[PDB]
Amino acid sequence: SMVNSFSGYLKLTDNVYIKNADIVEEAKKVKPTVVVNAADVYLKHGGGVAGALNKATNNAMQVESDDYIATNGPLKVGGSCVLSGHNLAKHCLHVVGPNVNKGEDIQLLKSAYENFNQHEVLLAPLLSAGIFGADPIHSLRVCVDTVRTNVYLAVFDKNLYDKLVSSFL
Ligand SMILES: Nc1ncnc2c1ncn2[C@@H]1O[C@H](COP(=O)(O)OP(=O)(O)OC[C@H]2O[C@H](O)[C@H](O)[C@@H]2O)[C@@H](O)[C@H]1O
Repeated sequence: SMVNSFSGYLKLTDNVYIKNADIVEEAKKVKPTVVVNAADVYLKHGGGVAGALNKATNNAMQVESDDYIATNGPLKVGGSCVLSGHNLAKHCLHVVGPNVNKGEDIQLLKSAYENFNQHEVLLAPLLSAGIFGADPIHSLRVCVDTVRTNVYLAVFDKNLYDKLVSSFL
């Protein structure tokens, strides 16, 4: 059931682990079965996790995503799709957290994290915690209280990581 080479993760719960790391570098090191992208409904991979993952695939993720949207239309807020992980992972699970900065319901963050339960092991970011404007501690708490499968969270920002791991969740 895949034993992966995740290294240097702090344990949060039975099934959630966390590390101060760039998700791109973790994916290159581990080559997991599933890397999660913090996507938008249009799969336009501009910045943050999505832009960094896409750049590391030499834009192949974006080209594949454009074909996905042309065939299927936008994802739902809280929804997901499974696409290739290209050189980074077997699969990329593109998951859309709510864009709280655009008035989308923060409750949809739970629906977003539920997608993780369809996969035994994931390398993932904190959904909605960047430009989508959700409180990062809240995103972590929802993750812990929603995901039952094994999730390795990569937190790029050191100061944020230090705050998250010293917080009650
Ligand atoms: N390379 C990285 N590795 C790990 N964590 C990262 C990295 N880059 C950012 N983070 C953290 O990952 C967390 C999420 O930040 P975000 O990636 O903005 O995702 P969202 O769900 O809020 O916004 C999605 C939009 O952003 C994109 O443009 C998409 O195309 C969408 O339009 C934050 O804590 C970041 O510090």
